[PDB]
Amino acid sequence: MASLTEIEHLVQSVCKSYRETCQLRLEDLLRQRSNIFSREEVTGYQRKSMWEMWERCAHHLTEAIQYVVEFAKRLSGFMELCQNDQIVLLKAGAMEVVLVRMCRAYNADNRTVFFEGKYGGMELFRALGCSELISSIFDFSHSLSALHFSEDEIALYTALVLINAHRPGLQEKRKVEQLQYNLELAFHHHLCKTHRQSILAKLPPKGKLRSLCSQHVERLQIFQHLHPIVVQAAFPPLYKELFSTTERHKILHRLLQE
Ligand SMILES: O=C(O)[C@H]1CC[C@H](C(=O)N2CC[C@](c3ccc(C(F)(C(F)(F)F)C(F)(F)F)cc3)(S(=O)(=O)c3ccc(F)cc3)C2)CC1
Repeated sequence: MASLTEIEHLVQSVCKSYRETCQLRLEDLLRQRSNIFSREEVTGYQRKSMWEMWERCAHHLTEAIQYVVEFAKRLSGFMELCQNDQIVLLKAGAMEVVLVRMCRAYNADNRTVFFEGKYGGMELFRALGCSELISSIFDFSHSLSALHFSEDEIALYTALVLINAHRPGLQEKRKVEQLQYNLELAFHHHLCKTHRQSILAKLPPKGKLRSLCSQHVERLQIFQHLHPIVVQAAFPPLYKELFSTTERHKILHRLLQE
């Protein structure tokens, strides 16, 4: 299995799939760095209802997920996996891929993130009532900024975040293991060739991404208790499907069968 040329073709493939499926251009995110929210605009966001902020944030997250599904569809070997495994992998990895992709929209110089047209800090998200989660997200992006990833490095790393053979519920585990192995080789080969093997030890532990997702699900269940009809009426169906709590994932299935 997999010669050196198959691995080199894989590297170019994963990078191509990633470039093609990014919600935003890195070039445009970097140009907008100067475009920072005014204290009036900040006050505006801070004065918005909890449920309005959640609805806006669930919408922007659903947008990002949509592109991650597209990344998975274009990812070499993913469509060869059975529909159960496709759902298992996306249900668990899509948020994690979004969280990794997020660092590109994070400015480490100040401590701002690109949100709804301009750059703003933590204070922008005060109304959500989930300060701990917001702080965890900002630190996570901050720690990734330190590694100074290239677009190819994010491409190869997110491919692995998604193709994780240890996810509970995998039917054809061995099939995911061989796809994981080849993607790990592709990442490692590109790191070797570019003299960037050093970042491997510096990468965040698998426990840090797991906690962010767990926290998100925890905070969402609190919000759903206070405003359950906001969730029923104004939350994206794909968001409810992946986080509310072929079978119970009709939207994800339709997106895959396209
Ligand atoms: O594909 C790409 O090129 C990228 C993918 C990532 C995109 C991005 O930055 N994001 C996708 C939407 C973003 C996003 C991230 C996290 C969450 C939440 F967890 C919580 F709000 F709690 F943080 C929630 F669900 F609970 F509400 C919602 C939505 S956002 O722009 O709405 C944003 C929200 C909060 C931030 F603190 C920073 C940004 C982040 C930018 C474009």
